[PDB]
Amino acid sequence: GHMCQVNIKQKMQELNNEINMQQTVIYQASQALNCCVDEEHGKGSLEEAEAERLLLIATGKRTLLIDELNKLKNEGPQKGSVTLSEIRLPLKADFVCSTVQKPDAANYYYLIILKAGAENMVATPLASTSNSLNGDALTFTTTFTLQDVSNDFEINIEVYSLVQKKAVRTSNFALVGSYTLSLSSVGNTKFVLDKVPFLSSLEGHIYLKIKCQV
Repeated sequence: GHMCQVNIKQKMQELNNEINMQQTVIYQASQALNCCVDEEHGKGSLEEAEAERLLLIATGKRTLLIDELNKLKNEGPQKGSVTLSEIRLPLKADFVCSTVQKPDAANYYYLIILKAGAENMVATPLASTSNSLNGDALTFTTTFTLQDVSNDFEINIEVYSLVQKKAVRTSNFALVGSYTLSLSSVGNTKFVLDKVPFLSSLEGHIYLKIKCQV
């Protein structure tokens, strides 16, 4: 049981405020990352990686809000569900071996961003080969459930990788793959990632379970 918006201004204001909140997070994650001048001050730590993740998330969310708001301001005069789960990201065996044979060279973190609507974005926690690897793939705890959804739904998956070796800024998490799930993806469990960087750690597929009710 939910109340409908009173007017278009209230919605715009809500979006506007959320944009400003996200910018605060961006600014603060930036200020924290700027303090990471050395290992004594947190450089190359997990804490730093988490800050990079938050910067990424707030940046991405802010972008969706901006687009929605621009959409609202250009409007003219005035059921089903999809569930994603058991996400798995297979890595190349040779990459993994390098982390074993040269474990002090770098730290590697991965995450997944799931975006459907503009107010519909979720990011998995950080995953690493140290704590998420089953077989040759990273396992994610994350379940993503989309309600009151139409049959032309799209869910954008973005895979990010962070490499740590040995004024507002941009997250060091880099986009290492993307895929758009739609109705035609239903019943499938293995998808070919687009935009995978030349010579990346990713095997190039992503695995997941899609439940769907209409």
